[PDB]
Amino acid sequence: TQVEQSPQSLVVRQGENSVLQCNYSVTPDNHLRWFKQDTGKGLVSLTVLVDQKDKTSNGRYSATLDKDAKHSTLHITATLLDDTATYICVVGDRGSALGRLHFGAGTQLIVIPDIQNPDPAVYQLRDSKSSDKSVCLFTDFDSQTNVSQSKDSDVYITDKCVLDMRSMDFKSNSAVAWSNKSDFACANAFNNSIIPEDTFFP
Amino acid sequence: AAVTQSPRNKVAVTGGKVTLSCNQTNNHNNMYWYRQDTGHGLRLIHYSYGAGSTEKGDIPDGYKASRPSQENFSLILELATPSQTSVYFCASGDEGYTQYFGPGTRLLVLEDLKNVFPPEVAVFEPSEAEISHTQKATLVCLATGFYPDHVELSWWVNGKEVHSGVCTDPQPLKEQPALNDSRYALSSRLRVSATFWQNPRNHFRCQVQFYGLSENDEWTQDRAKPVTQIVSAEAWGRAD
Amino acid sequence: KNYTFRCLQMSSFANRSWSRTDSVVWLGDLQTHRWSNDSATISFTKPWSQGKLSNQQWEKLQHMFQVYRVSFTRDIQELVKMMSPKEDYPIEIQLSAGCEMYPGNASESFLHVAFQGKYVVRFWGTSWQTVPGAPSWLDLPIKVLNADQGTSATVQMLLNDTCPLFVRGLLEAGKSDLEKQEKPVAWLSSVPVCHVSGFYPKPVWVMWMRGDQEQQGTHRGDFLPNADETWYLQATLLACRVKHSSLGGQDIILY
Amino acid sequence: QKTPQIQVYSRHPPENGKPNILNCYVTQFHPPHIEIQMLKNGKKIPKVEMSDMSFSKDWSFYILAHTEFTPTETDTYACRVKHASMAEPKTVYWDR
Ligand SMILES: CCCCCCCCCCCCCCCCCCCCCCCCCC(=O)N[C@@H](CO[C@H]1O[C@H](COC(=O)CCc2ccccc2)[C@H](O)[C@H](O)[C@H]1O)[C@H](O)CCCCCCCCCCCCCCC
Ligand SMILES: *[C@@H]1O[C@H](CO)[C@@H](O[C@@H]2O[C@H](CO)[C@@H](O)[C@H](O)[C@H]2NC(C)=O)[C@H](O)[C@H]1NC(C)=O
Ligand SMILES: *[C@@H]1O[C@H](CO)[C@@H](O)[C@H](O)[C@H]1NC(C)=O
Ligand SMILES: *[C@@H]1O[C@H](CO)[C@@H](O)[C@H](O)[C@H]1NC(C)=O
Repeated sequence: TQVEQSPQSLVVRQGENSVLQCNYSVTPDNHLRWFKQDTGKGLVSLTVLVDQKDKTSNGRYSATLDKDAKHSTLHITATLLDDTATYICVVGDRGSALGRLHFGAGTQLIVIPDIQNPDPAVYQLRDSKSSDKSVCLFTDFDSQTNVSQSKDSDVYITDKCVLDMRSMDFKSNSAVAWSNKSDFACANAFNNSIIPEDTFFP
Repeated sequence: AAVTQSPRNKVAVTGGKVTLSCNQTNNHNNMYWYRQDTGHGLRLIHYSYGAGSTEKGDIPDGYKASRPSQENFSLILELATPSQTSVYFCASGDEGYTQYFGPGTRLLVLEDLKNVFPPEVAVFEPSEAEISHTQKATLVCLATGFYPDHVELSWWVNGKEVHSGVCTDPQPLKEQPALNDSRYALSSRLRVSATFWQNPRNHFRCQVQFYGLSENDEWTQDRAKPVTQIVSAEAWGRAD
Repeated sequence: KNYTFRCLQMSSFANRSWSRTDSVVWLGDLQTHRWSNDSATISFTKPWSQGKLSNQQWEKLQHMFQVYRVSFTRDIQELVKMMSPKEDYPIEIQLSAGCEMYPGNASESFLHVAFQGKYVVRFWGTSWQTVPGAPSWLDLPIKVLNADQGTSATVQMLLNDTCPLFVRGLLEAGKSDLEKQEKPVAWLSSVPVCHVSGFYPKPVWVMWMRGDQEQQGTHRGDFLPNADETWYLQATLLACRVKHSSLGGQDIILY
Repeated sequence: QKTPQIQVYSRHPPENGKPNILNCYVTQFHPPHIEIQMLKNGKKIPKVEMSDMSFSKDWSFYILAHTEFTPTETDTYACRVKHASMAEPKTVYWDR
């Protein structure tokens, strides 16, 4: 391919900076655009670089372009959970609609969220309809906690998912477990995982 | 300058005819069709410089384009093959170098539709233990037994969609991972303040938009046709 | 006295796949360069064709023309797609670019484009424009070409700055070949004609005289080129007098 | 579209038995694709040189063909041209 991106993927912690590279062999190189693509969603333009030696800024994003080196850098200053996306580099070979866009395959960025005040606990939630059905919710655990899949096929355990209560600037991690078997209870739900020593079981 | 695509997800069968539509009201002369695959950047299939015109892109084979008007540009897959399983993007532009992209269309081409199933949806109420311990209330939603993974889960509070305090699994689970054409299960959580959940006037709803069979798709099975539908479960707040 | 520098580009588009572009460069009536479709590089046809440019300055400029040749070709092909079915192949595009050098530091630059042998477009000031008589469908191609700010800035720089700079140096380096004198040789013949061949420069006087009185009848033909960069002329209708700068007062009288 | 004009002339004054150069100047044609052959006795001369194709201020194409030749009282010299503007090729004979 004429457009190469590096790294292929990276994992950073909230507040850390991310530096993304793009190198191309596209001739001529009229402009270079950086796109942000959230999983499942579409392409959002972050910036366009047009001059021989160019520099742009858009809030926490900043970029450079050196047409002689046929290279561009994207900087994300103090990364946030919301920066978890694919960053795509595109080189346009004309300054008009007569041009073709040459797309890089992307860089996947994962941002690890800051969990201010952990409170690991496992709660039992009952169905609003039946009553004879429930789920186990492992929540308010720190980022150093890994949730592992169940050793039992009839037991379902989801992965880590972080929600943001934006109004209260509060973030929380959680995994859900369920089963239709009698031998299943919340005290034993996440047994196959390494959960904290403080984990509250009510 | 906006671009719209229809449908959002599509499940088709091998040898079937698929039409992916794109609409723009920007009075843009030029429109473009791309496909996105993992390990690849977007690749041009076909484009159009105006109504009546269609031009072959880099990877045209298996596709036909139609520009019946300035607004609409269609991608026609006359004989769908599983290699055409991809995410399809449409863009438009004027005489300038900017192409305005559409939201996408995930297409899945299957050998047959005999294993398509809508989800079952259940809402699980917050625990009183969580309420007293954290002064917060997490609702959990569970969409089970659906196939394929063409679903959009959303939370609605008093008839308005919410995003704050929401987290949906980035990937679904396989209910029967031994079986090759396994059904999926997806979970989601909505966390509110205890006093918000305490209000019996607050109506919480978990909605799952399923993409399955259309009116035009054939169905010869004893069970109900697994058509594109909304499946949902509700819960009301409580002082308890 | 005044020398016109012109880069003449000839681009043929037979169909969607086939195309060739060939260029020739002239300083007055002397060919300075040739750039065949077959050649990756511009060829010099005079020892002084690089003018006063450095090997590095010549290379940077050549690299620009190489990118331009490939890009122009695809742009014309994309413009034919855009205009279909109104305009189709075969298509001929001729481009004439350069500058005129006047006394002092005076210069006038031009970039004229002909479509199917008819002058339709020019680059004027900061943008492309159509000229009187051009068909109106060319307004969409001109709009698209003018959207390309990068090509416009480059063209403005080449016409306003590069062409005058290069030609001043070229005029210096090529002074001896441009100011060269070549004596015309004349012979008479008539079938039921004054042939004058081998003169340089082009300005010549050929006349049919009845003693001291000139003849109004005499028809001076077109200036026909010789392959050794000299000229040929005919005068039809008694003596043939020819006056050329190389003769220095000693006119040729052929009875 | 545009029909060609052919002009056949000698570089030096002709003299039977003396070697000279015959010129064939093809002008005013469009499209620029053309095929030019110079003949001796109706047979194509092999060492024919072609100048680069160019065009005048009026946008019309031109090209000079030339070959060395030693004229005689019996030898016939011509310039045949094939262009799409003509159904049949145009042959112009050299006349001193
Ligand atoms: C005028 C004469 C000058 C005197 C020099 C004497 C030397 C003698 C040697 C002569 C041999 C050559 C003879 C060939 C004849 C040439 C005729 C003159 C034409 C000069 C045009 C030069 C344009 C240069 C820009 C270029 O290549 N641009 C091309 C690429 O552009 C891209 O890449 C660029 C990328 O461009 C850059 O990076 C340029 C940087 C750069 C680098 C070095 C130097 C300067 C600038 C930039 O990033 C752009 O933004 C980007 O889009 C662009 O595609 C060219 C399009 C031009 C089309 C004009 C034709 C008009 C058509 C009208 C007819 C319509 C018919 C309709 C059909 C249905
Ligand atoms: C190149 O020369 C042209 C003149 O031929 C300049 O064109 C003028 O540009 C200004 C604005 O920059 C306009 O107000 C005038 O109307 C233009 N003149 C014409 C005749 O259109 C041009 O700016 C020069 N460009 C460079 C880069 O030197
Ligand atoms: C395109 O034109 C060339 C030259 O005129 C010709 O030889 C070739 O066969 C043509 N190609 C097609 C696809 O007609
Ligand atoms: C003209 O040159 C280009 C690049 O060198 C080439 O691809 C093309 O085939 C050439 N055209 C002809 C007719 O040879």
